[PDB]
Amino acid sequence: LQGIHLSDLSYKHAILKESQYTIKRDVGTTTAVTPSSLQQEITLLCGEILYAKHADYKYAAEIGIQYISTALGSERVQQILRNSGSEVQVVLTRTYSQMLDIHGVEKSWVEEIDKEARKTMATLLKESSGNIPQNQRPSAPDTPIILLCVGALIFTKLASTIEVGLETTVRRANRVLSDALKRYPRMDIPKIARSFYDLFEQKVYHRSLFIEYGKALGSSSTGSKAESLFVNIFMQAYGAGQTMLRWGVIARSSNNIMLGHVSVQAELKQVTEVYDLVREMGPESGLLHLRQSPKAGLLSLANCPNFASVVLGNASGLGIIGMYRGRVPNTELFSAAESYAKSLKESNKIN
Amino acid sequence: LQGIHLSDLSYKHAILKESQYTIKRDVGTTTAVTPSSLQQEITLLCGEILYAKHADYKYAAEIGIQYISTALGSERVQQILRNSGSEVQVVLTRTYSQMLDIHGVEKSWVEEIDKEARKTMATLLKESSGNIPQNQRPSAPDTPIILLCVGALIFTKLASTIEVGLETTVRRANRVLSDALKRYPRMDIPKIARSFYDLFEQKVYHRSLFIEYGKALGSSSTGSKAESLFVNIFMQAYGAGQTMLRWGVIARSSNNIMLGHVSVQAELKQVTEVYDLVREMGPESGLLHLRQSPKAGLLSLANCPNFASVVLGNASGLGIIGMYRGRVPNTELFSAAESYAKSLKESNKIN
RNA sequence: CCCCCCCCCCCCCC
Repeated sequence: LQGIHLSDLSYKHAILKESQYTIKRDVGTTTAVTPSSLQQEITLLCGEILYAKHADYKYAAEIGIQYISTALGSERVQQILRNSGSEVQVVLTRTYSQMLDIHGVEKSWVEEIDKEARKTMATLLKESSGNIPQNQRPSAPDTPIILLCVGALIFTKLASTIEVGLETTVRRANRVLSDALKRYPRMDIPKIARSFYDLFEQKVYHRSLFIEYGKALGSSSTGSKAESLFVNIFMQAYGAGQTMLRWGVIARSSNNIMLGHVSVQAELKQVTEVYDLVREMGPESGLLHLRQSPKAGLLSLANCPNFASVVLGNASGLGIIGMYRGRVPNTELFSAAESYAKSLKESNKIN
Repeated sequence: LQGIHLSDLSYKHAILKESQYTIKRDVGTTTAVTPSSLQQEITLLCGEILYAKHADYKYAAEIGIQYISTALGSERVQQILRNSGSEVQVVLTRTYSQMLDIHGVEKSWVEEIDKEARKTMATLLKESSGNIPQNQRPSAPDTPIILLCVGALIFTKLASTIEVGLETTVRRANRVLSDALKRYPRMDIPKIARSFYDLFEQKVYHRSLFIEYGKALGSSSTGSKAESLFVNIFMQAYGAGQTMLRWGVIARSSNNIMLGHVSVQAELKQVTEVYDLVREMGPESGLLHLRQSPKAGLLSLANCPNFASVVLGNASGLGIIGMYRGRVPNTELFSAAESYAKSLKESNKIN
């Protein structure tokens, strides 16, 4: 009885982490970066996307990534993409005639977005009294962070479906980015958000670049109010892909009686093993599903189904479940759990 | 159920703190400093803003920051700007025929301020009996500190709004700065406070410079009453942007019964996690919102709606809430906590 | 196989 122990999940994690062989992916592909000396240039484009109405927003995500490249530096971004498991060579961007030339992003798109911005600015200046503030202009230094805030909104909804991600991005951007939607009325959150989702699907090393930018920005001593907003949304993205662990600790806090069930008590050992694996991985365990790290799925609580049923029932009783489409394996446990959770929530008690 | 534990907030701070990459911003920008060799000159300017009635008070904040630069030194100020995450290139200050040519400050403005002060001095010397005391003249050595005191008053309200900040600055400066107002009858605290708010919003690295001056002044072995007043106000700004944590420890000190409610006791774990993160950051945690450090927002108690509602209710019962504009998520807890806090306040019990 | 919900922050007085 005492000596019959397995510790399967610790062995699996040790098997995965202890490889001395590294696999090279994206071996023949080249991405684009913009050197920090061109920050002031890419601050213009990142704004000329916002304050005008464009037919196409296809490469707006790449433009935000170019701003991230300028913020970190071309050499540091190359190192970030090389330490991210991708053998992607990096191409520098060139200013020509001034305008920008970015690898991959066609120059027709750049010249079109610039021309639309110029025409809109002329229309808004001629018909007005020549009075446009500093924060209503594409030159403003917080426009790239506004684009990256749309990107960070779509970043949180990366473990979800594209349609759900776009819906949530639009809803949360009409609130979070209310000031920007006052200063730049013509910015199209659906299309910019869909561009960011497309980028984060096609280029997975750019998830790592985005995460490094979030780290660097949060480590900064000072920042504008847009950078603080970006960091807040980025931290809202932290636990993405592992809401079941969060609702499990929530079920423990709620003291759900059906956690004492026979099946839940039978599965608590493997549950604690999953949580111990989370602790053993450490601070990077939250970014596993964001990075699309193959090591994720070691943190799934799927093989313990009755604990998951009880946890989803507790969440439903608390009303927290929302529209979470996760499967409920056993329905009886789920129903009893939500009954008790609602009964506890309704009653007001003092300890 | 002992192992069902996550510790998300510590992991988020670990990610933000453990960054191997440094951000780069304001790359192509420059700012002005004034060497200590010009302090005796900048003092004059910093006082010629105070005893005359000027049409434009646009750059008074820049003149206060110039005096700070004279105090710390040009090289130390450049280092301070560099370690604040901003790659602003310091531009030195020169003299011309003497007056100052400060970078980014129009010479027309400096000439206007000097001429207005000279005309006012001539008018108050010709009509009056010619008994101007040593403290009433512009070349007084505490005038730069008197201007920086208005700056420090508006500094304590950088987390608040502009209108609240200006109203509070004027209200508090009629009493905090009564002696300076007597010495300089015509000093416009509203316009100078507006100038300082504009500087703090536009140039965020000057928040770091202003904090470094506060530290270099508080660490001094001796000081005048003006510098002691400035340090008093600067320390009154310490917990800016985090009044919810202060009110939470107030509620715990008040032994509010609704802290023992079921939901409050449910959220107390992560509340204590936030306080542990506060202790982990240490002395510089208070200056996070003043600096607009993007790392601020890890200290938010918005993810504990019931604890926040109880804290706000306790504050409202004790009369501390004043006119606080935060949200009360759970109104029943807020009202119950307010009732208990009023009941405890009314009763006078001595042990 | 796995994932799937919601959610910027701040705001008083001295």
